[PDB]
Amino acid sequence: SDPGSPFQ
Amino acid sequence: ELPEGYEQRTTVQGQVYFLHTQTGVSTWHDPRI
Repeated sequence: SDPGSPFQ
Repeated sequence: ELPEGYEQRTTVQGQVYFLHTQTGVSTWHDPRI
């Protein structure tokens, strides 16, 4: 139910 | 426009990211590029 965010 | 299987999500993080979860893709680069 939760996708991962991109690290910038 | 992306190829099939890419979820284009817009998070409150303020950044766009491409989700192709077969393998679990979370990428900054448009996979069409």
